[PDB]
Amino acid sequence: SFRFCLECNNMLYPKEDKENQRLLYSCRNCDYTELAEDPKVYRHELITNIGETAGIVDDIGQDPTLPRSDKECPECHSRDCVFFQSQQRRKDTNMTLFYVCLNCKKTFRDE
Amino acid sequence: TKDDFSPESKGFVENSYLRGLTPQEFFFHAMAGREGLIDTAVKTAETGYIQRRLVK
Amino acid sequence: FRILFRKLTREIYRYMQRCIETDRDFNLNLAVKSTTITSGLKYSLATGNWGE
DNA sequence: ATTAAAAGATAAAGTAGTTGAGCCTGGTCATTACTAGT
DNA sequence: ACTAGTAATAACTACTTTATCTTTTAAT
Ligand SMILES: [Zn+2]
Ligand SMILES: [Zn+2]
Repeated sequence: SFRFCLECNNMLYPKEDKENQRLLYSCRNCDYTELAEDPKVYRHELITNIGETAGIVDDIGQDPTLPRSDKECPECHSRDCVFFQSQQRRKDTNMTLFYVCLNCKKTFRDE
Repeated sequence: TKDDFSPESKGFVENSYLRGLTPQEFFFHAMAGREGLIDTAVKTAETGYIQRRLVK
Repeated sequence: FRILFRKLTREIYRYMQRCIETDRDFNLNLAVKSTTITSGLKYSLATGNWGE
């Protein structure tokens, strides 16, 4: 997530400033700059497990194709819940199950 | 249901020919037979061409 | 039928422009050629080649 | 002593062939605007 | 003053080729 400009609405870029040796977000379309307090700029992970939660919506409770179980909910201890697997299409995706309750409609794993 | 990995849900015919086949088992058997027929049909032409090339 | 109607419209346009450049009056009945549509449909259905 | 010239290695891309044996049956094989006979 | 002949309106695997590269050599 990179910050955007204010008058031309363009994303900014890191740049080094020498008299105060500061990292700043700058725009080339115009002359708008701002201070950058985060050295964290580039992220590239070879193996990730982000996205296993999937796009769960409050309307997932009435899907008839999803299997139904009777697992113990953490907070409301409901006996009605559904379960599925990770949405990620990675080759090495694990088979850990994801459970969603019905009274509170929130997720919980086996951990 | 979704994410079903039981044998009966992935092409296991637990009944015999004498006892008959359930509709799901019938469809899976038909799929397997169609795959076998296609494999034989595509294999015959390649084998014939290979034999002709060897003979020549 | 869309292709055949396009062909018939092109043919009738050619006929009316020829009639105009020859300075004659058409009867609006000899310009239309039902033969192209009939023959195209019959040939396409009889042979199976879906085209002209 | 050091670098312009360039001959040549070769990396990359465009192009081209060719597909198992026989056997039987039926269907088709154009089209229409220009110019001469009576 | 009309009619009918009538002629023109496919992927898989391979080889080959080309331009690119560049390293090489003798020249600046
Ligand atoms: Zn800007
Ligand atoms: Zn719950």
